Amino acid sequence: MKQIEDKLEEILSKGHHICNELARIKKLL
Amino acid sequence: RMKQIEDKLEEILSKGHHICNELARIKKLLGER
Amino acid sequence: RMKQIEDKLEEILSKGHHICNELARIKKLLGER
Amino acid sequence: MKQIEDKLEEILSKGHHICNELARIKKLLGE
Repeated sequence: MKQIEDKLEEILSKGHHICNELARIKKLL
Repeated sequence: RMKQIEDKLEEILSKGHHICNELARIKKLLGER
Repeated sequence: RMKQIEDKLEEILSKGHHICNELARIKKLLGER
Repeated sequence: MKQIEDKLEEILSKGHHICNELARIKKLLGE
C-alpha cells in the first residue's frame, strides 16, 4: 500500500504541475 | 479559433484539477483500511 | 470499497486518455496557423 | 509557438505515462 500511495502522490503532484503549465500556455495564446 | 482553443484549455485544466482531487481522495481512502 | 476504487480509477484512466487526445488535437491545430 | 507545441507534447507524453501507472495500480488493488 505505501508504494501505491506514494505513486498516487507523485501523480498528484505532477498533475498540479501540468495544470500550471496549461494555465501558462493559455495566457501566452 | 484562438479563443476556442483558450476556452478548451480552461476546460481541460478544470477537469485536470478535478481528477487530481479525485486521486487525492483515493489516496486517503487507501491509507485508512 | 476496493471494487469502487478500481472502477473510479478506470473512469479516471479513460478521462485522462480523452484529455491527452484533446491536447494532441490542440497541438496539431496550433502548428497549422 | 514551437515552445508551446513542444510543451504540449511533453505534457501528453507524461499523461500517457500517468495512464499506464494508474492502470498498474488498478491491477494491484484487484488482489
